Amino acid sequence: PESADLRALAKHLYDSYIKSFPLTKAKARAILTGKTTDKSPFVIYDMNSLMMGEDKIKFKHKEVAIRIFQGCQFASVEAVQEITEYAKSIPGFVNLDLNDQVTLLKYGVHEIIYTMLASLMNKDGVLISEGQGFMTREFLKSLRKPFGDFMEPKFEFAVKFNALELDDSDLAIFIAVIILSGDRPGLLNVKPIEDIQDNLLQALELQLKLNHPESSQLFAKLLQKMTDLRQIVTEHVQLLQVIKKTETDMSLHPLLQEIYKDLY
Amino acid sequence: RHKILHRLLQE
Ligand SMILES: Cc1ccc(NC(=O)c2ccc(CN3CCN(C)CC3)cc2)cc1Nc1nccc(-c2cccnc2)n1
Repeated sequence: PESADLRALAKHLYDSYIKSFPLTKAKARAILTGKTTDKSPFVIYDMNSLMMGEDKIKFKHKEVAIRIFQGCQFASVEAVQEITEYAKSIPGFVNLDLNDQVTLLKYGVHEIIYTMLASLMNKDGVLISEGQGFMTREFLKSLRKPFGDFMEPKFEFAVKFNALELDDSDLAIFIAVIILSGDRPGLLNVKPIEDIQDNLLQALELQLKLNHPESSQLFAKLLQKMTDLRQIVTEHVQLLQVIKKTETDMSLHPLLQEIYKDLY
Repeated sequence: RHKILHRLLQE
């Protein structure tokens, strides 16, 4: 039936997800429990460990808070490219209006970054540089303001979100559902977007049944978190309004500028 | 406006 077309969708999306993103939640969780036979991540808990850790972290090439925040930017910019490549794999996404493609990504990417960033997070800290590093939550709190407050809400959201014990195959459709948001400010031709999202939501529903109990209630939980996201995305962009003025010295990445342009 | 986004999409 059409219940077969939905498993095809979920499996096509999952394959795009594996290929588009370097590190799956599967591996990320393995690393975070030491359970992996792979080498341990260099643990960063203070400036000393950061300065010793420059070795095992994808380099950049002057203040530690600003240097750490500068690390997030390059990671975010790589994520936007991985997310943009994945969106292109969502059946009918590239057939949409190229202005609507830009709009869906503009608003979608930070919500998906935070969804996927939870995969790398526990209460104690965050896997960075594709699992080669582990930056502690306490250390990130210890940064001078406004940089101290930069990643706490992401930690807060991740501990709630990780509750739902979703898998990669759940996350592939979920993030596809987040991109295909009909209600994004500035969208020209909504109904084609809203059509696709209905398809993805059916596939998400089916996927969640075949993998979890209290499915409608999980599926329900998972669609309210989808607004917990827009919250922390709004909160995040205000903190960057703060940082753009209060820290005139440090510059923002041109791609991160294209996105935050007229955002909330 | 949105030059790099356009580039990455049409890429
Ligand atoms: C401090 C921090 C917080 C978060 C992140 N990472 C991200 O923001 C991020 C978000 C989403 C993804 C997407 N990813 C794909 C899918 N997998 C399952 C989940 C997530 C990847 C990274 C990096 C960092 N820090 C970081 N990362 C790399 C390098 C450096 C760094 C630090 C100091 C000097 N030079 C470099 N610092």
